[PDB]
Amino acid sequence: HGAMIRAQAGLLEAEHQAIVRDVLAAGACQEFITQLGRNFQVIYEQAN
Amino acid sequence: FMTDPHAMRDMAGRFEVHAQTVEDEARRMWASAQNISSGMAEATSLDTMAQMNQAFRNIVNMLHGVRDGLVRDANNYEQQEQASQQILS
Repeated sequence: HGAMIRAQAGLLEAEHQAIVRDVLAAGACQEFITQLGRNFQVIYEQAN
Repeated sequence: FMTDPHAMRDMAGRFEVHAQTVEDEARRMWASAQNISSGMAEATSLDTMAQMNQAFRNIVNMLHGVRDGLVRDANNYEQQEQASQQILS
């Protein structure tokens, strides 16, 4: 269950990376990426 | 491509999919945080959950926002393409 939560967080980060690919593909928008990052990082942090 | 409306809408579709994917992941994580099938509150803390709920909601809004903007851009490119051909009747 602490295992489920780590697995989910791993999956969340794959999704985050998937999103970055699309953003790049959709070429001062480096802030979108940074803010996006922050929020995922917050989620990732709290779940380790 | 920021010139190709059919492509922007497609891109919008993708971000919509991303938004759905995050909402479903947030909902699974909620459940896991709560941690239920007697299990008392040894599970995930009240303040961390709030941070998470907020981070998830931000991500979903941003994703919705990119979708909306692409859709509006397409609409805008068509309206102007159409207005252009008219002026040249």
